[PDB]
Amino acid sequence: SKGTASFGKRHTRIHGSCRRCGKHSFHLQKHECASCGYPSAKMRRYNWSYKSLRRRTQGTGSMSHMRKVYRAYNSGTLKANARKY
Amino acid sequence: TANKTLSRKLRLAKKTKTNKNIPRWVIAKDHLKKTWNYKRHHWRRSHLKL
Amino acid sequence: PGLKAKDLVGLSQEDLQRKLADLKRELLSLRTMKATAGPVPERIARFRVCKKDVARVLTVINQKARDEARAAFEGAEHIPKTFRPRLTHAMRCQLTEKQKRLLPSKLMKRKLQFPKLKYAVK
Amino acid sequence: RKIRRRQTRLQKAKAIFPCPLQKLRPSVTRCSQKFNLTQRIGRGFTLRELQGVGLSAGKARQIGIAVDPRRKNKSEESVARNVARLKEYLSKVTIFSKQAKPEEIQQAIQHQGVVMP
Amino acid sequence: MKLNSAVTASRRKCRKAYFTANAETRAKMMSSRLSKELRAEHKIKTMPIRRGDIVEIFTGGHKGTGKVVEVRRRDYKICVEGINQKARNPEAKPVPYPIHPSNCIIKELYMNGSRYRAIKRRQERNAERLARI
RNA sequence: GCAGAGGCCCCGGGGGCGAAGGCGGCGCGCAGGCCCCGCCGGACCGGCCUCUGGUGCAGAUCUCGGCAGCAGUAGCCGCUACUCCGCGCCCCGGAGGACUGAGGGGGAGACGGGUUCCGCGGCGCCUGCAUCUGGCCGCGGGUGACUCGGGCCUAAGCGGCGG
RNA sequence: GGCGGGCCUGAGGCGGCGGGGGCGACGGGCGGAACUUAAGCAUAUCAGUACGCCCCGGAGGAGAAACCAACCGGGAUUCCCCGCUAGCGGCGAGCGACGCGGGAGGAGCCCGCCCCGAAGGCGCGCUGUGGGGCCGCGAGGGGGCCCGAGGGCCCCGCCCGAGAGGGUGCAAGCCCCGUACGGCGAGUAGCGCUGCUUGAGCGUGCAGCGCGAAGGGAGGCGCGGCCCUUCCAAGGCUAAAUACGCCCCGGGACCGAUAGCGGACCAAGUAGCGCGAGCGAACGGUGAAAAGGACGCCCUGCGGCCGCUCAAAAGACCUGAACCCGGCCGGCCGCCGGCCCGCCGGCCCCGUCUCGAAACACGGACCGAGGAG
RNA sequence: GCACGCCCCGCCGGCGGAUGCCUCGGCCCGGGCGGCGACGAAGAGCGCGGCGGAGCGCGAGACGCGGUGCGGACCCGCCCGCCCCGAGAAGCACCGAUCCUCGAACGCAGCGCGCCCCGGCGCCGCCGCCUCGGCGCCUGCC
Repeated sequence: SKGTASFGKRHTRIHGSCRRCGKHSFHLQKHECASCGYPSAKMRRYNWSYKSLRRRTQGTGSMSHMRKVYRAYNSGTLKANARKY
Repeated sequence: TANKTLSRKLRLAKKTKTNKNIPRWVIAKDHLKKTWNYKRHHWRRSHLKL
Repeated sequence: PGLKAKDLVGLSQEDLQRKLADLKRELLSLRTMKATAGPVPERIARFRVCKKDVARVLTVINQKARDEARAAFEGAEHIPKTFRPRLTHAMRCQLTEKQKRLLPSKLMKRKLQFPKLKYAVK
Repeated sequence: RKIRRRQTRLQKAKAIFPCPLQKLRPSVTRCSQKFNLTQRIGRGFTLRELQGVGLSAGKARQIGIAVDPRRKNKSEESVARNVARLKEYLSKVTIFSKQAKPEEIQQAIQHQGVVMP
Repeated sequence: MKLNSAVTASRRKCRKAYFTANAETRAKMMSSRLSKELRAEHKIKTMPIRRGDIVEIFTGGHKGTGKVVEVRRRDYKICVEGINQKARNPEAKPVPYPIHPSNCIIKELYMNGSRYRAIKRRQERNAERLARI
């Protein structure tokens, strides 16, 4: 009754996929991502779990723009800066 | 489920497309030796989006 | 190999759009042939090449358009952001060296009054 | 750290080859009864000390002499000892003009360490 | 000793560099000593091995002279025509025995045109060194 | 005794003429232990002096990994049930006998699963017996809307609002 | 009264320009614990810490004295060395600076006021603008024996500005790559009361509210007086030395796959688990070379047997321990002692607290690895 | 009795993965760096390879495209594509573009709906500009 029979009544999705972080953590009733923090502008990052910070952080993904810019500064962005300055 | 959303239908679709074994030619090209996708899932045992 | 980019550069943009339409229709019929010939794969090394070819015509069509547009806004205040020096957000929001080294009139006079002098002590 | 600080000094010395790395600083009686007799380097020469050698605050800064206007002279003896230090330094220093003849600058010889320790 | 600190003596870094080297580095590492006559004609001790370069194997078993049919850059090995593993079946088509290029001396070089240009570049840099800088 | 460091090992320590490790047998030491021989093994390893320590296990309801005796033991006890013959499988077909018994072991939706759907082939896995079976495995397909539902309206509610 | 105009406040739209969000460090600003210690526990301690929030930058903050001192005086700031005690504290447990002195590093200035006014940064502004790294060559070794193969032996050589290192079929300065050598100043200060804070004690810094100056501040025991020494708050700027992750490079008396990161494995924050926040593995090694198994014999077939490749199956893989088990051969058996060896004699189950354990006290099936001054 | 169970005089076979040996990985310690974003970041989702699952890398120009300077034969299977004093494989360094959906995330939602000309359409500042409000301070006229 408390467990197996009541587990039989489990047929609804409390959470859904987040638009910002694509995890099954968007609460559908309250409309808040438990992990992403969406709909907030800022991301939900807490220093009590450093493991959570490590799972989604800068460098986990492609870093396509930052990698390009870093190499260019080590090549010909610094020169373009001095030309503008 | 019969009344699925489009967004949900497209995420589930990728799972069916990526539920494929390593191509035999790719094992020959990469000399993989280990021969199993592992990311493969079974509808009864898997709990996608859970 | 496929279409050489240098040969494409010599063509006008009307000539190049015609070539692009022919290459997209060719891609459509190669995709058709790959679907129709499902049991046996034929390698179809024209398919790969014409995909690249389409990209190499599109690269030449954009290069001519960007260069032409850049000269319409050359020497004009407020050019489009695509034609702006790349820099970075921090650099584009920073003081120029002249503005960093601007000195008040009384400080500037003092610097001129006392110039730096090379001196040696023994 | 020792290597990095040395490298910084060597690069600065190169940037102003004839100019010594350290500015001329005054002899100051160490503070307190415990260190009264002993003397040490201070921040800068007082304007009265630089009035005795006949200099001006700006002129002194160009010949590499540190100037402190906060420093009040206190005893007359302090003015005399520091004025003598300025006289010795002014004779020692050589000012190069004519923009920069390479030979005179090349033969200048950089001073190393506190000037007039 | 090595006076440049930037070069690494660490076995792990040096082993990794050999295993993961770029194809241009792999090709330079895959080089063989030129024969006395080739050394006199081209004025260079060794050349990177290519395909079509007759080589004499002078080291272990499978010692023979033949052209290089194939180069396995991934394995740092080359296949020499004539040098093959013993076949159980006479009918079976021969499988080549791979030979490291250090284990061979290049009797003849596929001249090409780029190879003339690359020998010339090395001969000119070698001569600046032989003039004692 | 262990693991590393600095030296030594008289022509520059011992090694594919066989290192470490493993196994059986000696010998030596009061003993920790050491040494040799044979066999397996297949590339490294020490004695001595000085130095350093994450340095020695039978226990901790010790951690982790293997695995024994129990033991071919306990069990495979719901929903009435199968039988004959035929390529003969619990497959399939025909024929008998049944059962779920229209708040069905019937035919459909909502949700939840997410390809389980269908055809062809297959049994390596799973189908707690078996399989020629299948929800399993491989391959190739499959969901068509002016009229149905979303969309749209508002409900409980929730978000928004100079502030 | 009614309309036009200026000024003053606002409203809509357009254009140019900026802002927002990210990063497990360092940095600034705030809000803020408790476990703990005090052998209890309230003050205290932890701790001006975790954590929450906000905000920059390559550093940041700080900073050119309303400073320190009491001298035969110094002289912005930051950082390092030393004093670790002056003090504070149920004066209990604890806590706690600084000035000297030695260093690294050095660098100074501006505005308001004030004078002139538009000379200006000119649609504004007289409610005051303006002036006072890449690139590149690169030395020198043969013979015999033997090995599956030398990088092994044994004779002889040679190159070292190179005997760092890596690779190559066994231990290579001379086989290869490299290495050494190159080139291109007012609602303020203060005070009264209150809260927080500090080592700061009749008050260290702060803040609320009430009240509020003029020559004012400080001098480490308050108050009133008189000196003296030293400075100028209530506005702003500033390099340097200092700190530090991601990442990149180098090194190590470091770890060696139950270790070292959770993660050495072509796909680790992966597979998997939890409604979710979050949790979170296991898994290295054939050989020199895939040469990954010739052929024949059989089998309904499955599969087996011969052998094949190889140095060797090393056959899905290096070595291959213990526990545990099957074949075959030998015995009938625990330990200690004696002897030809199955008889005689002796022998309770260890570890552990305990006065005392074989205990009907507790932990322990077994074995391997890990495991604690 | 035998078998069993023990022991082991040896000799093999199994099951396990210990022990050695290595090791493109960690872990400390120094340097260097300090380079993100409305010109759309970090992150996320779907795609993209002839044969293509994962990982990487790209983005409808997609397992890439161009330009320059290097390099000089390959391209992990099957292919086909090069091959040659240049004709140009792998590799390498910059630089120029492309860049779907979501995201600070920007017409509005989150996958459905507008308005509007043909440019598009978010918010908050700052500086100008244009339009106009007030029985704020007045003023002039008739």
